[PDB]
Amino acid sequence: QEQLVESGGGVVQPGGSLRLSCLASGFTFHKYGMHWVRQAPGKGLEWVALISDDGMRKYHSDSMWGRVTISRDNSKNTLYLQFSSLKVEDTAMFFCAREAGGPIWHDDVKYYDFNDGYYNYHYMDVWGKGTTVTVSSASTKGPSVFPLAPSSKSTSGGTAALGCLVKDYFPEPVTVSWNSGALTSGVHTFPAVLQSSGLYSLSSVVTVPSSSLGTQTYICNVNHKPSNTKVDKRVEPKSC
Amino acid sequence: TTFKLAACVTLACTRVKHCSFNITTDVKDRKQKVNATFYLYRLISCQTTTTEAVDAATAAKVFKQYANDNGIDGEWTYDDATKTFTVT
Amino acid sequence: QSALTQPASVSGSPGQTITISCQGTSSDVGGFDSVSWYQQSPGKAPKVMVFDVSHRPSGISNRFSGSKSGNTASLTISGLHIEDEGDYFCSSLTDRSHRIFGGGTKVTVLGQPKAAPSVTLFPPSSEELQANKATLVCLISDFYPGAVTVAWKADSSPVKAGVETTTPSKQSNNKYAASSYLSLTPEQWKSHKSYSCQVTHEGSTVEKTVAPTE
Ligand SMILES: *[C@@H]1O[C@H](CO)[C@@H](O[C@@H]2O[C@H](CO)[C@@H](O[C@@H]3O[C@H](CO[C@H]4O[C@H](CO[C@H]5O[C@H](CO)[C@@H](O)[C@H](O)[C@@H]5O)[C@@H](O)[C@H](O[C@H]5O[C@H](CO)[C@@H](O)[C@H](O)[C@@H]5O)[C@@H]4O)[C@@H](O)[C@H](O[C@H]4O[C@H](CO)[C@@H](O)[C@H](O)[C@@H]4O[C@@H]4O[C@H](CO)[C@@H](O[C@@H]5O[C@H](CO[C@]6(C(=O)O)C[C@H](O)[C@@H](NC(C)=O)[C@H]([C@H](O)[C@H](O)CO)O6)[C@H](O)[C@H](O)[C@H]5O)[C@H](O)[C@H]4NC(C)=O)[C@@H]3O)[C@H](O)[C@H]2NC(C)=O)[C@H](O)[C@H]1NC(C)=O
Ligand SMILES: *[C@@H]1O[C@H](CO)[C@@H](O[C@@H]2O[C@H](CO)[C@@H](O[C@@H]3O[C@H](CO[C@H]4O[C@H](CO[C@H]5O[C@H](CO)[C@@H](O)[C@H](O)[C@@H]5O)[C@@H](O)[C@H](O[C@H]5O[C@H](CO)[C@@H](O)[C@H](O)[C@@H]5O)[C@@H]4O)[C@@H](O)[C@H](O[C@H]4O[C@H](CO)[C@@H](O)[C@H](O)[C@@H]4O)[C@@H]3O)[C@H](O)[C@H]2NC(C)=O)[C@H](O)[C@H]1NC(C)=O
Repeated sequence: QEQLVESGGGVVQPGGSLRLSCLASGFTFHKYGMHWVRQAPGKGLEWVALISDDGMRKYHSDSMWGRVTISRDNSKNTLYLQFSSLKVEDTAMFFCAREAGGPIWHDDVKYYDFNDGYYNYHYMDVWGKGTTVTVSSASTKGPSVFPLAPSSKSTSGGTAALGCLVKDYFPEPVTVSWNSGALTSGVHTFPAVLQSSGLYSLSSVVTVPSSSLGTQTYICNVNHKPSNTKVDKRVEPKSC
Repeated sequence: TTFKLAACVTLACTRVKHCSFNITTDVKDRKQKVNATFYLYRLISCQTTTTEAVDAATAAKVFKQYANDNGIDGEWTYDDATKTFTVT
Repeated sequence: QSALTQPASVSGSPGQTITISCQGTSSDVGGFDSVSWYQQSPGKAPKVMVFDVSHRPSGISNRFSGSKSGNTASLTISGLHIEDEGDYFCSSLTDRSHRIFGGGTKVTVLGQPKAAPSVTLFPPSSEELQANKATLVCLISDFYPGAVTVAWKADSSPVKAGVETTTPSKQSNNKYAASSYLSLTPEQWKSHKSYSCQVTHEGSTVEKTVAPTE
């Protein structure tokens, strides 16, 4: 029942420090090397560090060297990752993964490494759920909501698109609804995008019939609990 | 009639010489790498014994029923001139 | 430290054969027979599909196979099932005993008609302008498969800075939508004659334009 469970993830400020941990079970921990792999929001997997079964040999990627230290405590089946001098850019999901390994077979005889240790098989055969690390300079702050006046969507077919621009808030999340949830059809709220300020912004749009404009009211309800902000913005057609 | 058996293992080295090799560690089927030194080139270490028999069959037996009583196996070379078998 | 190179996106019908390549160097992919491929399903953790170039772990379907040549490796899935959908990452041992992953490939198992994206470009709202700010919003919607690249232009010139784009996400009608933003100062906005949002989907481009006018 090989299982890995990371924890310790959270918000830190750039230049600061933080320690992650990975609790292992379902296998003999001290017989296997262990990896850390990160995945930045919407980006790919990136190898961070590897530590040998006995914790005497460590390896860190060139891109994070100086900001990470891998370690382990085999007496309590735990893998650690110590951060320092963190960069805003280091924001990512961090995964705990096991290095596959064992003996090397030549004929019917199993060959083990020094101290009867496993050789590496050079692939990761067990992974954890991952824990999120957020590096930000931002203080908790409420959003500014601007309207995106309706604009022709379907050239023909008689549809327009309008929405709300919710910008510069921290931390996540923000909830958005239309006409107090009475309007659901054609509604879509996009994931949040992170600016270099460390603040979040998102958009919520809805597709509606061009014919209904001027006779139908459209209000978005933005609510940011972290700052106890609630805002309702009327989105209406613009003049010129 | 008495024949010979050379049992050999592989070695790698480099006064002081450093070397490493694989060895049986409790069980025939399991080996493990090990370091050793004294006070880079391939090498071979050999121990020799001689069980007495009558033909090159019974010898082949006792020499296989000895690699049995130990974690020995591998390739077997035979020089008739010196009646020498060589496991490795 | 630069990732292995993979195609951003590929797709095929159920039962179709497809291949993903993994370009590397003699210090990694071309230096060892230690290339592994991982699949990442939405929500789930990564999972090995192939290791040592062309070997499969117990449980993996024979549909998956890999090969290598020089500094490039490849994963082939001969007969897509719906559960093959997800992101795929190649990985290689390095000559420094590190690991390096590829940039990742989005694999779509076509389950509905392909659709080109409809693009709506919103000019800066009057309210935001009064607040001394300016954001151009490019709404990209109703496209399939769910993979696009976006590019902004001020007049004829391309624009790199001040851009931020979301990862495509599924709508309630099972097509994909995405959003792109361009930040400007109220002056830049009124300095150029127009701005443009260019979206590329399955190799085909769709563009919208807006000009400072009232
Ligand atoms: C048994 O016996 C044996 C023998 O004796 C052993 O083993 C051993 O061990 C030892 C130790 O322990 C070691 O030593 C080492 O060495 C090295 C070198 O070497 C190499 O090369 C070689 C070559 O040779 C030659 O010759 C020969 C003949 O004779 C031939 O063969 C060849 O070819 C040539 O010609 C070799 O030999 C080797 O090999 C090996 O290995 C491999 C792999 O790799 C394999 O394949 C093989 O098989 C083998 O095994 C090798 O290769 C050197 O280099 C080193 O040095 C270092 O260290 C030290 C200490 O220890 C010191 O002192 C010095 O100083 C150095 O330091 C360094 O420094 C630098 C600067 O300059 C730096 O850099 C940096 O880095 C950073 C990062 O950091 C790191 C991370 O990542 O974090 C840290 C960590 O810690 C690490 N780790 C390790 C593990 O290492 C890492 C790594 O390094 C990386 O990652 C890699 O990739 O990192 C950044 O990056 C920056 O940027 C930079 O700058 C660094 O850091 C440092 N390091 C440290 C560590 O500290 C040494 O000396 C040797 O090698 C061995 N040998 C052998 C044979 O092996 C054993 O032990 C025994 N056993 C028993 C158990 O008993
Ligand atoms: C005692 O037993 C041990 C174990 O059997 C034995 O160690 C072997 O020694 C031989 C001879 O020196 C080594 O042969 C060399 O191999 C070099 C390349 O090694 C790399 O690639 C290996 C192959 O990997 C493939 O297959 C394996 C499964 O077998 C798989 O996991 C891989 O993913 C891949 O598919 C690989 O096993 C090996 O792994 C070691 O190193 C990695 C780090 O790189 C580490 O993570 C592992 O844990 C492990 O330590 C390694 O990655 C090869 O370049 C070299 O070629 C030289 O010689 C040829 C001529 O033959 C020249 O033409 C050429 O220019 C080179 O000079 C050579 O073939 C073999 O790699 C060792 N095996 C192991 C497990 O380390 C000892 O020799 C035994 N001792 C004695 C004295 O008997």
